[PDB]
Amino acid sequence: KSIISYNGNTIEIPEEYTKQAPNRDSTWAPAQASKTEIYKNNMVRFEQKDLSKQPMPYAGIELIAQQPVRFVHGNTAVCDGANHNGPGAQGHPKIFINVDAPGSHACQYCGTRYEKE
Amino acid sequence: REIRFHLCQNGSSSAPLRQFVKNQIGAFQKANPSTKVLVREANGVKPIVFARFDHGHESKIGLDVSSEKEVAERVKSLIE
Amino acid sequence: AFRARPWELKKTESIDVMDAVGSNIRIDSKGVEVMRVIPRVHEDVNEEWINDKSRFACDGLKTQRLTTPLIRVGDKFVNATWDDALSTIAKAYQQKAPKGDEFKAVAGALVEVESMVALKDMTNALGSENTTTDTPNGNSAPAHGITFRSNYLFNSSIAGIEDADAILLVGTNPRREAAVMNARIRKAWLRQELEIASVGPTLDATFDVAELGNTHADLEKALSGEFGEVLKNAKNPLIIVGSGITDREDAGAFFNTIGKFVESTPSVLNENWNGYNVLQRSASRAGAYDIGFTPSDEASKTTPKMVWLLGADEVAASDIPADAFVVYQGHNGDVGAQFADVVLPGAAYTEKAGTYVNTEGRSQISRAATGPPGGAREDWKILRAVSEYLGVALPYEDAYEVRDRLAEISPSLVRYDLVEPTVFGDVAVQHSLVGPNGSVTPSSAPLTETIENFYMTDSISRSSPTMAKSSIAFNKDNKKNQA
Amino acid sequence: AIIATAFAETVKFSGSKQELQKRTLALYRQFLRGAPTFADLYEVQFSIPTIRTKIRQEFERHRFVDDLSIQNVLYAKGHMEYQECINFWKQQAQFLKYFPEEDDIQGRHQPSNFVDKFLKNRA
Amino acid sequence: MSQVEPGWHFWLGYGVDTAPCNTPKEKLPIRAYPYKFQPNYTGTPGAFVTYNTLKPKISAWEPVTKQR
Amino acid sequence: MPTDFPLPSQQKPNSAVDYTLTTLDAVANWARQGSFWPVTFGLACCAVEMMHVSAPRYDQDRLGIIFRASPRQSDIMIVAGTLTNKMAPVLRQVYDQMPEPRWVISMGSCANGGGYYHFSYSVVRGCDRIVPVDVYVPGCPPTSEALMYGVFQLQRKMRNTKITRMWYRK
Amino acid sequence: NSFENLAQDVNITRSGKTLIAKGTGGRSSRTGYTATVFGANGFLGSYLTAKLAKHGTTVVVPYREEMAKRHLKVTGDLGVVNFLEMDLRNLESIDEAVRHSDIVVNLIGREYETKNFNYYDVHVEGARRIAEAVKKHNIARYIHVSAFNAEIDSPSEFNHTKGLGEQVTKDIVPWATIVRPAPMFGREDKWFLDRMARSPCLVSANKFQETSNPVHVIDVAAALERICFDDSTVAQTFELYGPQKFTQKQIIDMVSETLRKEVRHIELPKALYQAYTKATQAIWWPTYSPDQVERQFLSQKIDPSAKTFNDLDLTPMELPDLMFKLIRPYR
Ligand SMILES: NC(=O)C1=CN([C@@H]2O[C@H](COP(=O)(O)OP(=O)(O)OC[C@H]3O[C@@H](n4cnc5c(N)ncnc54)[C@H](OP(=O)(O)O)[C@@H]3O)[C@@H](O)[C@H]2O)C=CC1
Ligand code: SF4
Ligand SMILES: [Zn+2]
Repeated sequence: KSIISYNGNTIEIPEEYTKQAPNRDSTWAPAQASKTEIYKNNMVRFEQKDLSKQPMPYAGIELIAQQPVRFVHGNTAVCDGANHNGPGAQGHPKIFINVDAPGSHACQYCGTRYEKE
Repeated sequence: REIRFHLCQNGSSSAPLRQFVKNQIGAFQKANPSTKVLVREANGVKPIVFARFDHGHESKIGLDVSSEKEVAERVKSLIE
Repeated sequence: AFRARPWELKKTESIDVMDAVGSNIRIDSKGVEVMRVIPRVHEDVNEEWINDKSRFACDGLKTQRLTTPLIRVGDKFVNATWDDALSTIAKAYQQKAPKGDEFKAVAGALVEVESMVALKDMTNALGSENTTTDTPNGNSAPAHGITFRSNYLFNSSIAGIEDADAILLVGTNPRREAAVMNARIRKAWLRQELEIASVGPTLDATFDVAELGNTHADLEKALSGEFGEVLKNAKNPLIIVGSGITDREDAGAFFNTIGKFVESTPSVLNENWNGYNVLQRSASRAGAYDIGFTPSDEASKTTPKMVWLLGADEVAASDIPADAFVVYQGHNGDVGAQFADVVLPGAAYTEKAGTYVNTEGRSQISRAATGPPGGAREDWKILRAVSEYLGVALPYEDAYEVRDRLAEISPSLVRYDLVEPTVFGDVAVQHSLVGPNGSVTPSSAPLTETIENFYMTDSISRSSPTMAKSSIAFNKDNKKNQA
Repeated sequence: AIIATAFAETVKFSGSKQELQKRTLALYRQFLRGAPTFADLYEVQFSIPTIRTKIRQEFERHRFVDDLSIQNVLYAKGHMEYQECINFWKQQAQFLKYFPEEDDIQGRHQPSNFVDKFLKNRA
Repeated sequence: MSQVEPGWHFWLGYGVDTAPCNTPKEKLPIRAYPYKFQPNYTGTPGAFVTYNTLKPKISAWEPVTKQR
Repeated sequence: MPTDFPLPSQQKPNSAVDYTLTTLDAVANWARQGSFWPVTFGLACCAVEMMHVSAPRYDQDRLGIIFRASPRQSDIMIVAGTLTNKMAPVLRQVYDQMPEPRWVISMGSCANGGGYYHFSYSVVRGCDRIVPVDVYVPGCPPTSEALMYGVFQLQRKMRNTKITRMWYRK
Repeated sequence: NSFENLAQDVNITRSGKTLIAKGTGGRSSRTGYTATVFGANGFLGSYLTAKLAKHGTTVVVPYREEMAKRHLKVTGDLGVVNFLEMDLRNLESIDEAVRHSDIVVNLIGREYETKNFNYYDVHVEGARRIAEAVKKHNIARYIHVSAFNAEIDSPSEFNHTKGLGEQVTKDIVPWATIVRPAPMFGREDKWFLDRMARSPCLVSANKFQETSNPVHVIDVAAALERICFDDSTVAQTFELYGPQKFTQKQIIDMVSETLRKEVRHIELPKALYQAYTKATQAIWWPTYSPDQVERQFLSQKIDPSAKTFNDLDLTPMELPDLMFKLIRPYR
């Protein structure tokens, strides 16, 4: 909440906005730059301004983790992420996944994890 | 305080200096155990002595000179 | 892994450090950070290969850097005005007043030749040649001649190792120190028919070693045992010496045996090559030994009052006096910055127009890939102003005037990257013999390993987290074991 | 486009150094004659002899060129800038390019020694 | 303008025959999160502000002294 | 004086004086909103779109916009098209001879931050460096719908001008 | 493009914040000083934050009106100039506007009373209200400005209250740096040349013999910025006077010799002079003040114990050198 503004003075934003996301409070990159660094950087152009109507764009690392890990009967899985309603070519391109190791395996585009069974 | 000099490893115009450091170092290091020598070479130079004193101030002389004792004349001159 | 992408990159041909060979590399940089390094091809020095530690070292080059000068308050550093640091240096100089043999100047492993010129100029215009290396047993001369460049260089060619016959290592792991050399060794050993001996630490080579002992008496037994015949027999052998024996105080008799043998055998000491071959752990102590970076016998005695750190991470609390003025000048935060009174952010090997000398003796330009970040500056430019706040007037202000001053110290360092041989073989070996003759009494100290770990040295492998996680995975692990 | 503008000449290359020198002398006379017109036209803050002591020192910059033909391109560029200033073609913003040093006294800490270069790492 | 819902905003500028109340749910893009609809807040203190998403390139060194 | 006082973005009329001043302000801002006279500055690919607003699909006369191409009668200026080094003093001079309740709007993507010519040599890197621009109209063919929307954005700013309420110094 | 602003590159401020001016000093560069200028839409403030943002110090601009705030955007790059609204009344806006400011100045001085502000309001009370929060936030290099002839004494209530504000700035956050400039002249100054440029009457008292030495405004701004950043300015009163003392007859004759016109002269005494200025307060556009009457009998009382232009290596210009430029378009 109260973070030091390089002078001992503290700036005070609510805990609803000391967040990486509405889905996650913690960072997910080595150079993610948490919001606690960001308001610490330029609150200069943040004063007299609303805190609500910025993006908060629902970060993906929480949403991908609660998708069900699918199962594949054979050996090599295929991932597209393409819909079967959309008349076109969407989704990520047709890469294949070897699933042999113990544990699931995320398709490196879509992040859906597959398991051999 | 220090001293250095430089030859060219080609056998031209540094040969009396070359034989000077072939022979006279075993006497000159014992003659001056306080100060320090060092030798380097760069495939063509003018043969030249640079010595540094008890200030950091240095002095120099260029050795287009005849024989080993003719080197030693300039060296003894350059020390004082 | 995914940080940039090879059309975004600015490429810059330059030189590797933290390696005795000084391999010809290329820096890939986005423009602020340093993305990666890739070995540009060169025939002699690396044959288009590069050390592992040389490869992944860019992580510490961007994570723990000194970005501003920090002055000690007393158990606390605060950063301060760039004037205030150097003015504190001049003020505490007026307080302490080292009038001679009390201004310790120590440089480190990855430090510039061009910077150490400024160092030596400053110290001896100051009036004290307390000018010592970082190494333990560096507080004297390194038990051999600073004269006769052959005493501290690699006298055969690295290309001559293809023509090598039968050699022996002492006190070293050349798999660790200069792994590029080990690549050359294994290529030679597979190609021709060779014989290697190894005296000292028991190492795991890629090739076939033949151990002889762990004592200088065992060494002296081995020289007169069978290889006095072999090295006399051998056509183009050599004999190879690591720098870790410089740590041992019994180095001189350790030289006096081997300095006799090169003198005794004319096969190892002929005209067109010289068999005495030594290495360093750094890319710079060879260049420092070109500078004349050695204390005197008189300068080895007095405990200083004003210690000058220039890199030089591996000092201890024992190596430093109590009340000493210990201003660090470096690039990142290591042990050397931890003891300090004032730290000075100097640029690392990337950001500056460096000049380096390997163990072969190649003077090579390090083209600057980027600017010094934050508030770091170039090193010799800092030493110029440090002179100015004292009475010392350095006669230069540019780079070209430094290049002429460097030409004054040795013209072989402005004549870049061209290896000359030494016409002084026998006189050089004899003068290496006469100095430490007799006065060194060799004990039975076992020839232990020079370094603790490979991937933890030189203030960057400790700075980089990737070499911390490299270090943990690499000791006798069940995935790193063989059987 | 048969006909030229008012002061524009057909470009022609003098074969001798002396004929070039004659043209440059006439040219400096043309600048020096048209100089009080410029302070009216470009509405400048300062005085006419400052214009004149610039027009002198700009030719002092190129007094010591050896070649005939490099002085020929130099003369042609000078004649074109005369052609611009004698009309309304440059504007006073573009006219005041020629006095950066006059309009503002530089500022505090103009670096002179090594140290003032060094403390701002040569600006 | 831009106070309208997107799937309508298409149809207001005549992108579709079928307004989104009559589209099949197969053409509904399935989402795993709720929706908020910020229209635009230009000049209003709810205006968008920018910042670089990532930290500075080179982290500094923290002062850790060492009493000898 | 009170230590707490409502911000002028947050204040409401409570005195009958304030009702009078607010309605008078509304009349002044309203005549400023309806009658609306820009000046034809447009010069490049960003000027045909200015004429496309005058076209009979997206009319501006029904908005009251009309191009009195004479900067002394102009309320605002629409910087449109790219902006070169060679022109820019003329842009400053045209800004100079405008009456005081003025604005200027940056139609076109070259007109703010250089646009497609951000790295050219003879170009001003957006008309920020010359005149103080209050609304940008993005779009490299900045859409007639978008240009009109920029005008409506500016007219909302005109509704919040508060020329009368500031005599009470709120 | 060089930093002619600073002395150096790396500056820790007095409050302990680290500031590193990266880049080469131009408009695109950044210096690092977060500055705040109260009342920056005023005539000193435009020239002030122009030079202050010329080297890319981040200038927090508090404004009062939404129209006059706009023509200060052009002197800064992205993020350099910023804007936020405030009243002198609402203390939370003062509190907000100075939270990250390294340095801060207040050129708030109004020569006439409104029906909502008097001299006691906007000189001694509001300055207390703002520098209280300066003391609350440990803001470095606080600068306060007062006028010339800023006494404790009566005869100009303006000048009576300016010294009161000085004493309040000396009282709380007591190291605050006080500057008193001379009369000022610039292109469209407030009441000193444009009032003398066109005037249907040109009447004032004293028979035109009050004495001062006016300073060109850009010299005041350069002087202020050269104050802003170094040491050896803290808690020091600053007389900033022009090179040579003038009289009003001398000034007006120097104006009229370049105009080559008959500037009118009436110079009627004080009694009928006062009551006409009494009735002008009810008019919303600003007129000559009934308390500006009193300063006409006053002159430049220079304190000898202060620090001049030559403290900070500056020589301002002389008014006779500038007279052709400034009232040129009235020819
Ligand atoms: N020759 C001279 O004129 C002399 C003047 N001074 C002082 O220098 C400073 C600047 O000089 P000058 O440019 O001529 O005068 P200004 O035009 O700057 O004075 C008015 C400025 O201060 C603001 N101001 C006044 N009262 C308030 C208030 N309640 N709330 C918010 N802002 C207020 C004004 O706000 P807004 O922008 O909305 O109008 C405006 O910015 C002044 O303080 C002046 O007293 C000192 C010596 C000589
Ligand atoms: S906005 Fe587009 S069409 Fe207009 S000037 Fe820029 S690039 Fe050209
Ligand atoms: Zn996928």
